[PDB]
Amino acid sequence: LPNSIDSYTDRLYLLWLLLVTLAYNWNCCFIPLRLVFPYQTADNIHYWLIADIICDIIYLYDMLFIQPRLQFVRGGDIIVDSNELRKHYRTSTKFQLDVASIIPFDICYLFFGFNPMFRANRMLKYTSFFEFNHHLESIMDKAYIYRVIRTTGYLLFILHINACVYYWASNYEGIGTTRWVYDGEGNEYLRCYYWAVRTLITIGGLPEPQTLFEIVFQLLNFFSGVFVFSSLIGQMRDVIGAATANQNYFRACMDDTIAYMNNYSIPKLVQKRVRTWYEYTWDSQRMLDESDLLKTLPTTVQLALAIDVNFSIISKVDLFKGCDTQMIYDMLLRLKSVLYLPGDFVCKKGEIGKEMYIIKHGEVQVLGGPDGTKVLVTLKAGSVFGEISLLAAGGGNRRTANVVAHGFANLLTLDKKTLQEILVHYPDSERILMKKARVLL
Amino acid sequence: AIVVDPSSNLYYRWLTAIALPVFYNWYLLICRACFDELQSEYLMLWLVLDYSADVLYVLDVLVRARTGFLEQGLMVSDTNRLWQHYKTTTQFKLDVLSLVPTDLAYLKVGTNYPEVRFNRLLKFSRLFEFFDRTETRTNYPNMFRIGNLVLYILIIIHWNACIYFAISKFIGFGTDSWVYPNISIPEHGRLSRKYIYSLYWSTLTLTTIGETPPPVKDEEYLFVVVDFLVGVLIFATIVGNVGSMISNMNASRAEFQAKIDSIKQYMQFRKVTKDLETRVIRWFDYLWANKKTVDEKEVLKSLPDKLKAEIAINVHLDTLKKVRIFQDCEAGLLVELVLKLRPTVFSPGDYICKKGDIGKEMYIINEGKLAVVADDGVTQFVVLSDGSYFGEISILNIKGSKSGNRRTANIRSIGYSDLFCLSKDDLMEALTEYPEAKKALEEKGRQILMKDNL
Amino acid sequence: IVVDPSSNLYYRWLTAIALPVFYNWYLLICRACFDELQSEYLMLWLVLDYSADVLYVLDVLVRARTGFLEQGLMVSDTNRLWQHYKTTTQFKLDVLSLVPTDLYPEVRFNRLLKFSRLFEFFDRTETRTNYPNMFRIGNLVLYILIIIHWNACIYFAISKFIGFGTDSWVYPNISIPEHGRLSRKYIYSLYWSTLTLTTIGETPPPVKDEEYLFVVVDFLVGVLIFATIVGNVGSMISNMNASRAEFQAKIDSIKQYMQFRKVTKDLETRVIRWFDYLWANKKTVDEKEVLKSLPDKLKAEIAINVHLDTLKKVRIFQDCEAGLLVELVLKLRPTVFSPGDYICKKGDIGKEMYIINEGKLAVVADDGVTQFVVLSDGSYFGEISILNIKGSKSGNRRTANIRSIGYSDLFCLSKDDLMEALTEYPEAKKALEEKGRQILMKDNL
Amino acid sequence: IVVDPSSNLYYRWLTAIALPVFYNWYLLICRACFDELQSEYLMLWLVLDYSADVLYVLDVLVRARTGFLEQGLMVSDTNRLWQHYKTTTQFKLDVLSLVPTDTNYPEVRFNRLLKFSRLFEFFDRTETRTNYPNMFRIGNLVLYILIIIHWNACIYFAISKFIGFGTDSWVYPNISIPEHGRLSRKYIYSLYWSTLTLTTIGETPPPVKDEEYLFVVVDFLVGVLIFATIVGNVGSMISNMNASRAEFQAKIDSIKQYMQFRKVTKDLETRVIRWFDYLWANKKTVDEKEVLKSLPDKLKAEIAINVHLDTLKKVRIFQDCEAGLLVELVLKLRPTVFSPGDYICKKGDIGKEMYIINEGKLAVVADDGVTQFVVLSDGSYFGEISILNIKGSKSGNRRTANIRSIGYSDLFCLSKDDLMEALTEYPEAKKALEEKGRQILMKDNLIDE
Ligand SMILES: Nc1nc2c(ncn2[C@@H]2O[C@@H]3COP(=O)(O)O[C@H]3[C@H]2O)c(=O)[nH]1
Ligand SMILES: Nc1nc2c(ncn2[C@@H]2O[C@@H]3COP(=O)(O)O[C@H]3[C@H]2O)c(=O)[nH]1
Ligand SMILES: Nc1nc2c(ncn2[C@@H]2O[C@@H]3COP(=O)(O)O[C@H]3[C@H]2O)c(=O)[nH]1
Ligand SMILES: Nc1nc2c(ncn2[C@@H]2O[C@@H]3COP(=O)(O)O[C@H]3[C@H]2O)c(=O)[nH]1
Ligand SMILES: *[C@@H]1O[C@H](CO)[C@@H](O)[C@H](O)[C@H]1NC(C)=O
Ligand SMILES: *[C@@H]1O[C@H](CO)[C@@H](O)[C@H](O)[C@H]1NC(C)=O
Ligand SMILES: *[C@@H]1O[C@H](CO)[C@@H](O)[C@H](O)[C@H]1NC(C)=O
Repeated sequence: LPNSIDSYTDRLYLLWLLLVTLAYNWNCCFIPLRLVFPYQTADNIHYWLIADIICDIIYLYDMLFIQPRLQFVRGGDIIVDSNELRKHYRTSTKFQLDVASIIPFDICYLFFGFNPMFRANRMLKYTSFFEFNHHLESIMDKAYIYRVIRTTGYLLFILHINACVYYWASNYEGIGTTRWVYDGEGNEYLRCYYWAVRTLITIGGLPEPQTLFEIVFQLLNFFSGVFVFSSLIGQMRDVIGAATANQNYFRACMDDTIAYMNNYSIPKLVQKRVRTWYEYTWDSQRMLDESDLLKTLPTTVQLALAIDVNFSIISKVDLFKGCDTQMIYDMLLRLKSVLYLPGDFVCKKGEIGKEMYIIKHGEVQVLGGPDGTKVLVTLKAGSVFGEISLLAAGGGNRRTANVVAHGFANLLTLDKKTLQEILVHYPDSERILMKKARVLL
Repeated sequence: AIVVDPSSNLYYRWLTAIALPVFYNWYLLICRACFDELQSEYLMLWLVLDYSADVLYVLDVLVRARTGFLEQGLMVSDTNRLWQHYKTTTQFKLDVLSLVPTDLAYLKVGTNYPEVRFNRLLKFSRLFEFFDRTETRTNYPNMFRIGNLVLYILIIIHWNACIYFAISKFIGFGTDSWVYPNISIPEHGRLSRKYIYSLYWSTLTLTTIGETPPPVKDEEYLFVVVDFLVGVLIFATIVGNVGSMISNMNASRAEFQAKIDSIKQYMQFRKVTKDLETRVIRWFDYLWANKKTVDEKEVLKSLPDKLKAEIAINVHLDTLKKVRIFQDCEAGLLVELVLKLRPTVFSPGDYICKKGDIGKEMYIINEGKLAVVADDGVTQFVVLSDGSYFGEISILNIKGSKSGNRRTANIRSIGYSDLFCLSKDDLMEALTEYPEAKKALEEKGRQILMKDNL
Repeated sequence: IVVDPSSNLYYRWLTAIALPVFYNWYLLICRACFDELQSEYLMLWLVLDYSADVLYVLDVLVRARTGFLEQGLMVSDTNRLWQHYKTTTQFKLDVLSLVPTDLYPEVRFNRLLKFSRLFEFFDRTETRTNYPNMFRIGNLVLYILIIIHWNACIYFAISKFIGFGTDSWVYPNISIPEHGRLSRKYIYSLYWSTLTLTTIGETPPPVKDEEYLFVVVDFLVGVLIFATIVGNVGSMISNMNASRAEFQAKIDSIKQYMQFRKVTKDLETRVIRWFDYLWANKKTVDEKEVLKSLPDKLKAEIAINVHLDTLKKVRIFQDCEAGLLVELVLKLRPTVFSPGDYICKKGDIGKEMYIINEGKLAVVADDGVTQFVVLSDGSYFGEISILNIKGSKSGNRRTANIRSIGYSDLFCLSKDDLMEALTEYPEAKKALEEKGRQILMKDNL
Repeated sequence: IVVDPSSNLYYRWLTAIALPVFYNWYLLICRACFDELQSEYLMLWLVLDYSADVLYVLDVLVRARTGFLEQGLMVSDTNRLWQHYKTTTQFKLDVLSLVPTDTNYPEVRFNRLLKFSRLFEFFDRTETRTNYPNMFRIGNLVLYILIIIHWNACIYFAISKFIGFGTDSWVYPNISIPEHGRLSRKYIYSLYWSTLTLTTIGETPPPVKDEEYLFVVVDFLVGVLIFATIVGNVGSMISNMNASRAEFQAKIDSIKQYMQFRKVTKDLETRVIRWFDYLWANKKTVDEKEVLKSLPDKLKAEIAINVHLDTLKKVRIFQDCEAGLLVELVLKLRPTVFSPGDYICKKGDIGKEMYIINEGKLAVVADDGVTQFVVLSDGSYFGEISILNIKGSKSGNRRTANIRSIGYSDLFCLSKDDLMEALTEYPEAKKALEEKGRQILMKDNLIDE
C-alpha cells in the first residue's frame, strides 16, 4: 500500500470504493431480506455469517488502512504527510459515520439470538457509495449512462424494500388469511416483488385490500408509487435535457439564423453557405464560439490554453522575435478563430490588409499565376502569413496575391487595431516593431 | 401603540399561528360536512376547535389592522392610517365574510350541520402567505416545495373523498356496486373504515390508477369521468413539480458539468496536450469540490454598489491596509483600491511572474503559498505565504529607477493560490481623484528605492 | 370598411368565429356517430347549422376585408386585399369548408376545415390575456376533451358497425331500455374512451381482431396524450417559477460567496435582509437588464416619462437643451439604499449627483444620530461637486454626512456620465459651468 | 468514384440502406418467433432477404468508397478510404452481418441486425436535414416504441410456445382452436399483450408459474423505464419548443412590471404593449446582433451585402467608394425599428447618424402639423452630411427638418464614429468623402472657415 492515495488519479482507489460499495449494497439489500423473509435458516446461517464477516472486514479495512492515507488540500497546498492525513481523517465527519457503522452490535446475538436488525447500523456508510458515484461519474465520459443505471438501481431497491414490507404485512396479517396478503404458493420473494412492482408502479390488477390495515397499506403504497413514478420521469427528463442541451442550443441558433435569412430574402447560395458553416462547426468544434467559452475561464487557464495552442507558432514568427513575452501572451489571448469555407478568399489581390493569419487545421493556397489561379505555395496548418500587414499605418499594405482556402481552413486572426491596443501597454516592443517595419518596408 | 413589522419574525410566527386553523377549517370542515359521524361523536372537540379558530380569526383581523407598510421607504406606524389602509382592501371584506356569525343557524340546526361554517375557508390568503414566506425563508426550498405539493394534493384527495362519500350517501348506501357499501353492516359502518375507504377510492381515482368498482348509473359515470380527468391533471402537476425539483436540485452541478464538457471539447478540438488537459480538469474539479467555482464578478453583479463596496471592504480592506505603500492613504482611496481588486486562482507549479517581465500587477496573497524560485526550476529562496504581497514597487513606476518596472524574481505557486490582483492601470484610475495621495505613493516608493537601490 | 388584425374588433370576431368551429367539431362528430342526437333534436341542429354557415360566410367576407402590412403601413384597398386573401390556401380552405354538401350529417365534415380560426383565437387569447398559464391549462383540457369525445364517438361507431351486444367489448344491446338511452350511450362511451386514453383500461377486453387492433392504437394514442399533457404541464410549471428559481440561485450563489470569503455575520444578515426586501417588494429584476430589449426610441420615451419632470426641477438644468436632458435621463442610473446607509460621508470624493425619488434622507452631524435637515422626495444633492469648476473652495469634497432613514431610491448622475453627455453640447457645457460658478460665487467660493 | 458523406447521394443511399435494416429487425424477429409467417410466405421472404442481402453487400461497397475530411478537404484516394474502413469496427460489424449463415429457422439470419448503425445514421441525418425536427423526433420515438412493442410481442409468443399453448391462463391460448390458430390473431393478441404490459397498464391475465412471474416483472420494469424515458424526452422536446415563447413572455412581463412600478402613463404603456404585440406577431422577436453574433465576418458581410449594398451604392457620397469600404460600411450598419408616429430626428437635434430606410416609409414633416413635404420610401437615405461633418458648415451637426415614421420602419443606422472607424484604412476615400460633402454644402449652404 502507498503512503498516500491520490484519490483522483488512483484507479486502485476506485476499485476499493467499488468493493466498499458492494459491501454496503450487500448490507442494504440483505438486512431487510434476512429480517423479513425466512431465508436465514439454521442450515444456511454459516454462509450469511461468512458474508457478514467479509463485509465487516471490508468496513474495518476501509476505516483503518485506506481512508487514513487519503490526500487532501488544506489551504491550497496538497497534504502528503501521513500523520496529517491520519488526523484529517480522524477529525472528519466520515469517521463518525464509519465508527457508527462498524459498532459491533453482533455481540447481542448471544442475548437476543440471530437477528439482522442488529446489523442495521451498517447502512450508515453511505458516504463510500456517494464518493464511488462521484468518482465513477468523474472518470466516465458520458455520465448520463451511470445516472440512468443509478436511477434503475434506486427503482429496484425501492421495489425490493416494498416487497420486504409486503411480506412483513402478509406475515403480520397471517399468510393466506385474506385475499390481499401473500398466499404462500411459489417463490415468496418473487411473488412479493411482483406485488411490489404492480403496486409501486401503480399498475394495479392485484386483489383488493380487505381489512383496514390492508387498505391503509395499499393507499400509502399507491401514493408512494405515484411519487416514485414522478421522480423516475423527472430523473429521465433531467438526464435527457442535460444530455441534449448543447445540441438543442446549436439548433436554436441555427434556426434563428435561418429565420433571419428567410425574413430578409437572402439567396439560397448564401443560405447553403451559412448552413455549411453551421454543420462544419458542429462537426469540428461541437460549439458555436470558442470565445464565449474562453471568456468565462480565469485568466491563468486562458493564458495556459492560449500558450499550449499558439505559442510555438508565434515564436516561430520572425516579426515577433525581438518582442517581449508578455506582449506575445496578450496577442495570444486576443486572437480570433474564424472558419473559412472551401474556395473562400482570405486575401483578395488588391484589397486592404489589416490582419495576421495563423492557419490551424486547414490548407490555404496562394494563387499567383499568370491568369491568377495557379497555386504557388499551399500553406498547411501551423503557418503564419500576412504578419507584415500588422505594422502598416493608415491604408498602407495592400494584398499582393490571391490566397484562397483549399478546404475548410480554420484561420486564427489578429487585427491591426487589436495589435495597436495591445501595443499601447508595451512601448519597448512597440519600438522594436516599428524599427522592424522600417527596415523591412 | 404596537405595530407589527411584516418583515419581522413575529409576523412569521403569527403566519404560522393563523395558517394552523385555516388548514384545520378546510380539512375538518369538509370532513364533518360530508361524513356526518365526526360531527356527532366528537361534538365537544369540534366546539373547542371552532371556538379556538374563531378566536384566532378575530386576532388575525386585529393583527391585520396593525401591520405596517412601506411608503417613502419608512414603516407606517399610526394605527388610524393602518386601519384605513386595511379597510380599503378586499382582504378586509374577506375577513369580515370569514367571521360572519352563522353559528346562530349552526345552533338552530342542532350542531349537526357544519356547512354554515363554510365561509371560514375564505382566509386561504393567510395559508398562501405562510407558504410563500416559508418558501423564501427556510433553508430547504425543494423539501418545502415537496411538502407543499403533498399538502395541496392531499387536500384535493380528501375533498374528493368527502365528495364521493356525499354522492354515495345521496344515491344510497350499498344500493349499487359503485357507491359506498351498506353502512348497516358493522364492518362498513365504522367511521375509520368509512373515511379510509373513501380516501382510498379518492386516491385511486385522482391518481389515475382506477382499481375501483365501475359505475352503474349515469351520475356515477359522469362523476367518474370528471374525477378521472381531474386526476390526470393532478398527476400531470405532480410529475411536473417533481421534475422541476429534480431539475433545480442539480442545476449548478449540471452547469459545472456542461462547463467541464465544453472545456474538454475545446481541448480535444484544439489538440491541447494531455498534461495541461488533466491539469485544467483537476483545477476545475478542485474549484468545484472546495466551493469556490463561481466567478466573483458575476456573483456580485446582482448587488447594488453600496453593498458591493461594503462586501469588498469587509473582505479586502484589512488585508490591503497591511501593504507598506498603502499604510497612510485616504479611506476613499483604499475603498476604491479594494473595489479595483480582481481575484485570480493558480495551479501548483503555475508561474505568477518571471524575471525580466513588465510589472503591471500587484498581487496580494490570500489562502495560498508562493515561492521565489530561481531561473533554473524550483529552488525556493523565500516561501511567500498568506497575508504577504509582492509587485508593489514595479507598478508605482518611480522615475529614474535602475530596475524600472521589471520583475526582480521568479515566483511560482506551490499549491492552489488565490491572489488579489491590483493592476497598474486600475491604480492609476483610482489615483485620478487623489493627486496628493498619488504624489505620496510616488514619494514613498522613491524613499524605499532610495533606501535599497537608487 | 377594412378591419386590421391587431385591433379589438378582430379579436371579437375571432371569438365569434371560434364558437361555431368548436360547435362544428364537437357536435358534428357526435351527431354523425350517435344517430339519436341527429334524429331527435333536428330543428335545433338545423338552427345551429344555419347560424354556423352564416358565421362561416361572414368569416369569408371578413377575411376578404382584413388588412395586412406592407412597408409598415396597413393596406386599405379592397381589390388588393381580395387578391391577397385569394392567393392564400386559407381561401381554398374556406371555400372547401363552405361547399354546399347539404344537397347522414357526415357530408358536413367539410365544415371542420376552418380549424385555423380556432387556433388563431387560442393564440391571440394566449398573447392578450393576463393569465397565460391558466389559459394554457384551459387549452390543454379543451384539446384532450376534444380527443376524449372523438374517441367516444369512434368507439360507438365501431361498436355499431360490429353489432350491439354481439360481443363483450362492444357497446351493449340497445334494445334493452337501460342501454338504449342516448344519455347512457354517450356517457358510457365517454367513460370507455376516458379509461382507454388515460391508460387506465378497466374496460372489458376485446374479443375480435379489429377490436384488439383498435384497442392497441387507442392505448398508444393515450400514451402519447399522457406524454403531451405531462410535458406541457411540466414546461408550464418550469415557466411559472423560473424567476423564483433564478432569484433563489442568485441568493444561493451570494450566500456561498459570503460563506467562502468569510464575510461577517452583520454584513451577511444585511445582505440577506436586502434580498428579503427585494423579494417582498417584487423588485427581483434589475432595470439595467429590463430596459435592454426595448428599442432606443421607446427607451428614451420611458426615460422621459419617468425622469424628465424630475430633472427639469434641478436648478442647474432649468434652461438647458431638451436633447441634452434626453441624453442626461438616458445616462441616469437608479440605485436603492438600505436604511442607515451613508450615501456620502464628509470628506469623500464627490463624483456623483443624486436626486431623491420615493425616499427620505437626512443630513446627519459627524457620524451621529442628530439630523440637521431631513431631505425629502424630489430634492437633490451633489449638484456642484460634479461640474468640475476651476477654483472651487470645496474641491469636490462632501461637506456633510447624508444617511438614509428608510429605503431610498436615488437617481445617480455621475461626473463621467455628465462629461460624456456634455461632449456634443459644448455651449450647454459652458452654460452649465457658468451656472455652477454663479452658485459657487453666491454661497462660497 | 468517391461518395461524399455530406452530399445528397449519400442521403439517398442512407434511405436505401435504412429500409432493409428496419425490414430485417421487424420481420426477422417476427418470422423467427411466429413459425407461420416464415412458413406461408416463404417465396416472399426469399425475395426480400435476397434484396436485403444485395443491399448489404452494396452498403459494404459504398462504405469502402465514402470519403472523410482530413485537414478540411475530402480524401479521394480509394486505397486510403479502403484502409480507413478496414481499421474500423464498423467493417467488423458489416462483415459479421454479411457472413453466409444460410429453411424454417430464420434465427441463423440474426447477424443481419448488426447494421443498426445505418438506421441510426439515417435518423440522425434526417433530423439534421429536415425543417420539422420536433415532428421527426416524435416520429422517431413512435418508431422506437413500435419496434419495442413488436419485439416484446415476439418474445411473449416464443415464451408461450416454450411453456406450452393453453397449459396456463397466462400463456397464449391453444392454437388447436380455430379461433386462436390464425396467424393474424396470434400476432395481434401478442401485440395487445405487449402494449398492455410495456405501457404499464396490466389488464392481461396474471401469471401462474414462477418463470411467468419473473418474465412479467422484468417486462413491467423494462416498460416502466422505457415509458418514463419516452415521457421525459417528450417533455424536454416540449420545453425546448416553447422556450423562445417563455423567454419573450418573461421579457414582456418584466417590462410590464417595470412600467407599472415606475408609474409610466397609460399612453406610453399602450405603445410599448402594442410594440411587443407587433414584435411577436411578426416573429421579429430575435435581434440582429444576437443572431449574427457567432458567424464569421465573411458570412456576415455576404448577408449584409445581399440586403444593404444596393441601397448603400445609391448614396450620393458612397457612389464611387471602394468595394472593401462598402463591405465595412454595410457591416457597420445597426437596425432600428420605429413605431408609427415616432420622430426619427427633429429640428435642433444632434446629428451623428445616417439612417438607411429598409421596409418603411418616412415623411419629412414640418414643425407644427403633419404636413409631409417629401415621403421617403424604401431604398432611400438621409443624414449623410451630419456624419460627414464638413468644416465650415452653418448646420453644425444639426438636422434641417423633422422626419417621423408613418408606419413601422426598419432603419439601418451608420453612425459618425462607425464611419470614421471604417475609414481608418481608406484615407484617400475619407478625403474624397469630405470633398463630396464640401461640394454638396457649397451648392446648398456653406461658410468659408
Ligand atoms: N505573394 C506571395 N505572398 C506569399 C507567398 N508565400 C507566402 N506569402 C504571403 O502571402 C501573402 C498574402 O498577403 P500579403 O500580400 O499581405 O503578403 C503575402 C505573403 O506574406 C508567395 O509565394 N507569394
Ligand atoms: N527580488 C525579490 N523579490 C522578493 C523577495 N521576497 C519577496 N519578493 C517580491 O518578489 C518580487 C517579484 O516581483 P517584483 O520584482 O515585482 O518584486 C519582488 C518583491 O516584491 C526576495 O527575497 N527578492
Ligand atoms: N454642506 C451642506 N450640504 C447640504 C446641506 N443640506 C443639504 N445638503 C447637501 O448635502 C451635501 C452633501 O454632498 P455635497 O457636498 O455634494 O453637497 C451638499 C448639499 O447638496 C447643508 O446644510 N450643508
Ligand atoms: N432639409 C431637408 N432634408 C431632407 C429633405 N429630403 C430629404 N432630406 C433629409 O432629411 C434630413 C433630416 O436630417 P438632416 O439634417 O441630417 O439632413 C436632411 C436630409 O438628408 C428635404 O426636402 N429637406
Ligand atoms: C343494509 O342492511 C340492513 C340490515 O342488514 C338492511 O335492512 C338494509 O336493507 C340494507 N340496505 C341495502 C341498501 O341493502
Ligand atoms: C337484443 O335484444 C333483442 C330483444 O331484447 C334480441 O332480439 C336481440 O337478439 C338482442 N341482440 C343481441 C346481439 O343479443
Ligand atoms: C388443445 O386442443 C387439442 C384439440 O382441441 C387438445 O387435444 C389439446 O389437449 C389442447 N391443449 C391443451 C393444453 O389443452
